[PDB]
Formats: sequence, C-alpha cells, structure tokens
Amino acid sequence: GSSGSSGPLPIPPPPPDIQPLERYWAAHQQLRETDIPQLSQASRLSTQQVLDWFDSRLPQPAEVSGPSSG
Repeated sequence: GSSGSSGPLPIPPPPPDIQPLERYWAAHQQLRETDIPQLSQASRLSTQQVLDWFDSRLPQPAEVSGPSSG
C-alpha cells in the first residue's frame, strides 16, 4: 500500500486474481449486481471486467455436443 507519483512512474502493478470469480462462479454460478462490485474488488478488476467475465462464462447460444451437468 502506497501513493504518490511524479515524472518517472514506479514499477508496473502485478496481475489480477481470477480465482475469486472462478470459485464464486462454480460455487453459485450466478452474478449479482451486489456481488459484482464486491467480487471485482477481490479480483482487482473493473466493474466491467467482472460483468464480461461471467457473461462470457454463461452458456452462449450455439450448437454444442452436450456437457453433463446433472
């Protein structure tokens, strides 16, 4: 945790964590406007990032073999 910056910018920030959404997804498999901002903060991503993450995960309209779920 630190702040402040001038001319020469400090080293670049580390990569985000998708684990937060990965677990939550398989855990509940339901994105909520309330869990959107809460999760995004964990994965260190933008509110839009999480929205696209789940949206992309969801079953898109297309021809698929047939994944066994239950």
